Amino acid sequence: MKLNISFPATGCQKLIEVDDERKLRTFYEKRMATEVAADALGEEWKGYVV
Amino acid sequence: ADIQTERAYQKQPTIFQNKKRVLLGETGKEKLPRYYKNIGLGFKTPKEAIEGTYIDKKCPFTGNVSIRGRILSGVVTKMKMQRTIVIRRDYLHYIRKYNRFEKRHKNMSVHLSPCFRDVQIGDIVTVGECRPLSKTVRFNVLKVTKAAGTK
Amino acid sequence: ARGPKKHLKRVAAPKHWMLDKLTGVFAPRPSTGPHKLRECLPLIIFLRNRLKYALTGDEVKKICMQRFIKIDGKVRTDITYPAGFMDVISIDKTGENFRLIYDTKGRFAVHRITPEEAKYKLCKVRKIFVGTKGIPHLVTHDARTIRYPDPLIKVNDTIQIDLETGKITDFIKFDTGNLCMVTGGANLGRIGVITNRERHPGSFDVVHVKDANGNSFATRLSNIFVIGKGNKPWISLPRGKGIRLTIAEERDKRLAAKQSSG
Amino acid sequence: GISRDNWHKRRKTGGKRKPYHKKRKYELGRPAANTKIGPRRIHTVRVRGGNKKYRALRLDVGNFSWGSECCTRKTRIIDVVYNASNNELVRTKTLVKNCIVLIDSTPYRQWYESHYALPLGRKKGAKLTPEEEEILNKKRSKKIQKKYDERKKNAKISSLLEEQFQQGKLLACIASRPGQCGRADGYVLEGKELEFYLRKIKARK
RNA sequence: AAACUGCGAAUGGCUCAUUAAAUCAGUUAUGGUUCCUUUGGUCGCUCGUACUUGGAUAACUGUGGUAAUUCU
RNA sequence: UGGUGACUCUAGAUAACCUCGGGCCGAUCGCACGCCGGCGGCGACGACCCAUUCGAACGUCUGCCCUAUCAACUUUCGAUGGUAGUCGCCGUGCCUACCAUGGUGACCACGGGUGACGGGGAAUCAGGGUUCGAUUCCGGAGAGGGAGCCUGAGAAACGGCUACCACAUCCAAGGAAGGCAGCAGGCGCGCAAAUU
RNA sequence: UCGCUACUACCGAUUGGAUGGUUUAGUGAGGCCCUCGGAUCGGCCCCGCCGGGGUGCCCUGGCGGAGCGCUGA
Repeated sequence: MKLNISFPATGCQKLIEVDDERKLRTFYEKRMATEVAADALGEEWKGYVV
Repeated sequence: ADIQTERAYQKQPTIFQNKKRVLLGETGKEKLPRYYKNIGLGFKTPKEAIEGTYIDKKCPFTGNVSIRGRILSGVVTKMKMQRTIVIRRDYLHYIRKYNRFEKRHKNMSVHLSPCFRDVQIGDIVTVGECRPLSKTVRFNVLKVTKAAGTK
Repeated sequence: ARGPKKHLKRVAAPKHWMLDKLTGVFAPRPSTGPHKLRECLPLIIFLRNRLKYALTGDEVKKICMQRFIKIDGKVRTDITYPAGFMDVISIDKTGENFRLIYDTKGRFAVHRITPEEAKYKLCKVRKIFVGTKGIPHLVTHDARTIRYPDPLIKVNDTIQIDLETGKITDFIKFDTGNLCMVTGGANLGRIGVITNRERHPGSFDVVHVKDANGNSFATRLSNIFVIGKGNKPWISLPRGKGIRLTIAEERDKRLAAKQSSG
Repeated sequence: GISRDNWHKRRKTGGKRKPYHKKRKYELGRPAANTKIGPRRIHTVRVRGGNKKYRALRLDVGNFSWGSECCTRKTRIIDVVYNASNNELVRTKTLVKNCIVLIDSTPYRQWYESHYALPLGRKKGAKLTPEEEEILNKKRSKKIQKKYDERKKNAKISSLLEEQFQQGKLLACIASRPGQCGRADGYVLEGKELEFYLRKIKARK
């Protein structure tokens, strides 16, 4: 399950290929437009909320 | 009331009946002013429409209908259904191979106004064309002439 | 059909256009305008077919888009514009003025007029009513709405219109003894004096008209256009002067011409 | 859908026709707007030629005329009573044209009292209010009181009208089609028409 | 160029299955209806930031999904 | 005020109303440049309304082939009419509620058949007549069969959409896309009809 | 009359089959209308960081948070 990630305050974008099950658990059972603190996505996502 | 035999109050829309004038007007007489028009192609309005009290909106002289189109004539055949009659028109159709004619007829339903009273089924009626008044009615009686056995 | 039509077949076109069978399948369908489809002459059939200033329909467009043709004082770049009875066509480049007047055979004539005569036209009266705040309004056969007219002008009259301003300068009433032209029916193009008018209420009236040679005919009241007061027309007349010749008289008048030649 | 064609019926003689074309769009019908009583709700409908109609679904107020006095005012419609077309339209409280409804009377009671300077609709219990007495018994000049006094001679109302003014509600007939123009206007019943309508209301009970 | 906006696409072309006072033809009426467009009239008639108002979204740039579409 | 053969017409007066799913009363564009900071000339695009043009839609009178081994038909489920309303662009059983019992027929109703689209027209012909008219002009109808809609001034549109019925196309089997009675062309059907 | 050859029309147990059209009752896709519903997207409020002007107050600009606030789509 690949992730399209965009940062609107700068304009940079890339697609990240993720083949893990723990990272997708937080996103499961959620709706669109729900700002959620995705901290399990990686080490740099500690303070990032998407 | 004879004039008020239906579920809705019957009146001539052009006429206003509630002019509060004076107590004397109440004391004097209660007779409504009546709306009558001159349906005019040389025809005359019968005096039973200017002096009558019936309320019918498909009458030509005291109703909301206009007479335009064709003026025809016929013989009254049946007076059975409410306020409309059936008349007969007889004509000859020409067949040209034999150079001869044949009798044909048409049955036409017309509206009869209460201003035309004392009319029996033998007599000549003139009819004028108007707008569709029902499914099979487009003409209206404009003059009544008594039959051969005239009294 | 699910809507209005936009084509006209050549055999279905008005016969007085004088269109031949083998030029095409189609004919110019007149644009919507002041005159009816069956009682008008489009600008293409006048510039190309009558005056022969153009050889094809593409050349009519090249004349029109140069803004050379004025119909009653206004430039029209539409090549199927419905010009009609009593209209004035002005070509300033060649200094020509024409008036659309029927000839005795029922067809529009090439009737050239002077620059002074091109400053006015005669219009029949179709409707008179009163509009908001009590202002009288006219409607003519040219689809002209003229407000504040004289109260003596009634329906079936004729008015004179100055094409620069569009205002009434004079008028002629409808009465016996007045000159008129027939603009429809079987007497189309004929000129004569009104003698009688028989009234049929609930139906069409009938007007009797007598020629200058003593021939009498009748028309429906809607087909009568009052031209002048008495015997004197208010506009210039075509060559035939409105008199319908019989076929024998026409034959003799044609045969006499070729004997004169020599 | 709902069509208003003439070729689905029988001939005059009673014979069955066979249609030659299918349903067109110039023949369509639409569901009825059964205008009820409530705060205003109106939906616009696009109709032939590109025009619009106003389907009123709920109505609360309307323009109604006291014809004898020539006094037309806005008034809150209250209740639905006898209907000349269907007596089922009264149980569901449906507004249509030529329907008998109840309306408030206070806009009419104010004009009558401010014009004739007489108390109408006051019960026999001596109900006096300083605003009302300033409306009624304010002192005018000689000419103004003369013009008011020459007017009281014909300031008389019928006995059936004045009874209704005791209960604060009048009986009115809606003369407008609320499901086509979106509004319920009409006239207050009087005279022999009111006499006729007061009989058939009692004859339903 | 592209794209937004407007207009047209209800005309034309084909065929004759249905259809027996139905269609259609001559004659009449709309005083019982609607009408894009053309032409003319009307467009200070109302007694109650203006020397210019607000938020977006295409084309474009960039990241993509599906075996597949004038998909998105 | 004005007009019709005839208005419940047009114009006028008065009391109010005026829909937020809302009514008009110009925050638009080009070209020439000027007269005494103001004034401006030609156009283009838009605007409620009125009239006009192109129509369309409903009605009026007369007219059509064979058939009685079809003589009575319509009315429960609107058939004829009345009253009030709903719906509709509007006139109307168009539809509803309450009433009345009507309406058509040997002068052929009702039913059935038609190798029946209707006219303008074509062949034959002493005079009368008989037969043909799918076919390029006018009107109607349809887009495989029914039905329903959106947009728009206008469509129940099919070189638009949505379902169902019958056929049929690609597929990684998850899905997606269909409508030549338009011009060519192919198959089929036939005695029977042309160039992708 | 009886005997021999061929072909048509008819009757006929088999409650014949094929094709198509009508209807009773029930179910009933899809659009349209009405009554609800409310994933989301703003604005006006309330606080916190705070500049300017007018005069502790108001008009403002970047915003962040949060309140079963109101209002609109």
